[PDB]
Amino acid sequence: DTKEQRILRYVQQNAKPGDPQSVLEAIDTYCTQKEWAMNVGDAKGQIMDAVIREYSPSLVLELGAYCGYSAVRMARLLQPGARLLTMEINPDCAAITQQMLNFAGLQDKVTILNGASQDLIPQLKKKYDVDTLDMVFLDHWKDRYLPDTLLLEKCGLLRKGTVLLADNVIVPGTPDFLAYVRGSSSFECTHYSSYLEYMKVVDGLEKAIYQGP
Ligand SMILES: Cc1nc(COc2cccc(Cl)c2)sc1-c1ccn[nH]1
Repeated sequence: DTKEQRILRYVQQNAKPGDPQSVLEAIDTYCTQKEWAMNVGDAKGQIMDAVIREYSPSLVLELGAYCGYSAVRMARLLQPGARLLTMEINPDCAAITQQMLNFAGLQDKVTILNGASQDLIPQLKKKYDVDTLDMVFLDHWKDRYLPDTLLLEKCGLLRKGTVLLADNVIVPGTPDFLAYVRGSSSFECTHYSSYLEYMKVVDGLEKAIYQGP
């Protein structure tokens, strides 16, 4: 069985149905006590939460779902009528994430898209009825942060004010991405330091607000 299936069983056995907070605490507990996961963090969590609250986005795109932790985290803070589109390359993780969202009661706010970001991004306008995105959360393969940012721009999916939030930009690391957004007059960047408790290393997230062409 997969790590994601194990985390879901722990959630089903320990968390309270329909309670996103309880689902997040269960996942935090499992990952701290039993099996580490890169996408889970409570302190990376507070940073994500603060950004969602500040910008109250109506349409969020997430790259990388995994067990669905970050989808639960964001979707619980979205307003009635707001939508999260989350893209996941692995069909098993896509299935776990749907089950996690159903358990949390957040199914009505989230659409899971199965496939690779570079295949799905150019389809968002025609197939999924997107005009522009209010926010994008980058948490997929690190080597794809920069090409996918350039693709989102090129496909006309970013508007002036669209918030990009990129996780793990220090470890594993994303130096081409950071150089591009911090150097470009098309972006306004803020860095958020984030400690990785298990490995005992400083990481971070980058917030990059698109300014238009
Ligand atoms: C949503 C997504 N798109 C990705 C990039 O897709 C591909 C697929 C084949 C080759 C290349 Cl370079 C890229 S990785 C990925 C991901 C990570 C974890 N969950 N989801």
